Amino acid sequence: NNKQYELFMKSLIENCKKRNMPLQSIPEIGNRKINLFYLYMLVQKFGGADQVTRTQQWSMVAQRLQISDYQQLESIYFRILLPYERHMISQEGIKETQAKRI
Repeated sequence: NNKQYELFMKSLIENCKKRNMPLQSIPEIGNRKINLFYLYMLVQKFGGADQVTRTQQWSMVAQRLQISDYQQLESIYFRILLPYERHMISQEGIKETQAKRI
C-alpha cells in the first residue's frame, strides 16, 4: 500500500494546482509526508469540513496526526483538497469515483 499515496495524491494535487496552490507547499504536519486522506478519513464522521472544522470530531482528526491544531485541519481538508474529500463520500457523481461498483 505504498503506492496508495501517489493515487489519492494525484487527486489532491490536481486540486491544489486547480485551487491556485492553496498552500504553496505541503503543510507537512507531524514529522514527515502528509497523511491527508488519513486524518481526513476520520473527518468522515462529519463529511463536511466546514462542519467538522469547528466541532469535536475534529479533535479526532486534529489529534490523530499529532497536530492538535483544528485550524491546520481544515487547512488539510479545505486548504489542500476540500472538494475531493467532500466529494468521495456523498456520491461524487456515482459515475467517476465509485461509479456504482463498476
